[PDB]
Amino acid sequence: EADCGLRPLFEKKSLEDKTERELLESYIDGR
Amino acid sequence: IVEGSDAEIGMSPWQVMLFRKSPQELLCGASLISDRWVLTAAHCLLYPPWDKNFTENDLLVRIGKHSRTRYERNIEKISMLEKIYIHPRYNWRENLDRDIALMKLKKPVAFSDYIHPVCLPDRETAASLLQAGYKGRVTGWGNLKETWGQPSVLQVVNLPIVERPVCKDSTRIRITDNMFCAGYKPDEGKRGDACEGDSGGPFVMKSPFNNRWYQMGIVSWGEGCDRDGKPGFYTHVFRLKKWIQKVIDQFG
Ligand SMILES: [K+]
Repeated sequence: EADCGLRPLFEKKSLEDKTERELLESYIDGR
Repeated sequence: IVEGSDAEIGMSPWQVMLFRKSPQELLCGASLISDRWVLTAAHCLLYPPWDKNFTENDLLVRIGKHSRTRYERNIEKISMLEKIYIHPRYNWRENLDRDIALMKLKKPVAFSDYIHPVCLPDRETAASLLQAGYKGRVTGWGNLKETWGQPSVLQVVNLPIVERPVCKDSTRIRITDNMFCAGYKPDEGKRGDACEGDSGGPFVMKSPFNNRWYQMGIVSWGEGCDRDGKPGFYTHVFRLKKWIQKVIDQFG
């Protein structure tokens, strides 16, 4: 549980998937 | 999933496929929440109007999968189930209230690049993220359209949470605080939904505070697939978290 929600091929490598920005944008508005 | 796109490899490493053993049949989605525990919708396992009642021996899960039909060696893992737990107040007679179940794997699954658990929300994460307009992500291998047409690669779609009064107005079914709904407005140009076979899979949100993905919802029910003004309904994971904990703490 301590390591939950951090994906080996993305977060752990400082890589972003192609659509996760869309989520962040929705939480703040735009950009 | 309607109007989704193909997942990147490792994009949803908590994705679980729930299968009927014989005949081989993909039943539902599910999610990995620890090395031994899998979360799904109660209606995937128990639905009396369809004379549906699966026990642990009827079922198997597949974890780490990307392709729907293709065997992915040294990557995907097949587990049997030790035990199924359905919420004791699951309401199939009326409205799918408390549409939640837990499945305990016979043996813990080894985590890898492709297999890794999702977080359950705490009260602060629920407060921050579960707001109308904020988007989550739904994933699955379910139908691409209305049941009455199957993807080869896990599908992904991002959908905004809908205001509770709008959810209420979309349906004659009595909705409860154990559900929320998500989907785009008619004539937004944007579309997307979960469909038959995506049930039980995860609705996840990524926290800007700690960069972790949290499972806020379980695909539960909907009037149609990507129908105008018909958002999908999701089991409200945070509202049912005390039950989840009681089961894991007691039977883990
Ligand atoms: K905001």
